[PDB]
Amino acid sequence: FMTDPHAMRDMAGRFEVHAQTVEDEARRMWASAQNISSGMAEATSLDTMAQMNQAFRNIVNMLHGVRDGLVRDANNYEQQEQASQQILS
Amino acid sequence: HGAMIRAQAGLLEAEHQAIVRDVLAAGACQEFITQLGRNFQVIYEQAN
Repeated sequence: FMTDPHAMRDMAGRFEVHAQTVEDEARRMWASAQNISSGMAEATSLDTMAQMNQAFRNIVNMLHGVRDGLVRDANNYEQQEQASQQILS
Repeated sequence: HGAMIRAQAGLLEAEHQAIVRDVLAAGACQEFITQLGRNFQVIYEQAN
C-alpha cells in the first residue's frame, strides 16, 4: 500500500478531513470558553485557553503534515514509476 | 455550559480515537501517536 499511490492520496484525503474536523471543534470550543450569547469573565481562564489554542494548533499541523507527506509520497512513486518505464523504452 | 464543554471534550476524544484508527491503518512512528496523544490529553485536561 505504501506502494499504491491512489491509496496514499485517499489516505491523505482522510487526514485532511480529520484536520477540518479538529479545526471546527477547536472553533466551537473557543466560543464556549469565551462563553457568550451581560456575562462577565467568570468563564474560562486566559492561560488554559492559550494551552488549548496551542494543543489544537499542534494537532492540526501534525494532521496537515501527514496529509502533505502522503501526497508527496504518491507524487514520488509516480515520478519514479514513470522514470522507470522511460529508461526501458 | 460546563455541560457543553464536557460534551465537546467527549466528542474531541472520539475524534482522536478516530484519528488513531487511520494512523494504524496507514502502517518509529509510535512518536506521532504519543505526541498526538499529549495534545489531546492537554485539551481534555483543561475541560475535564
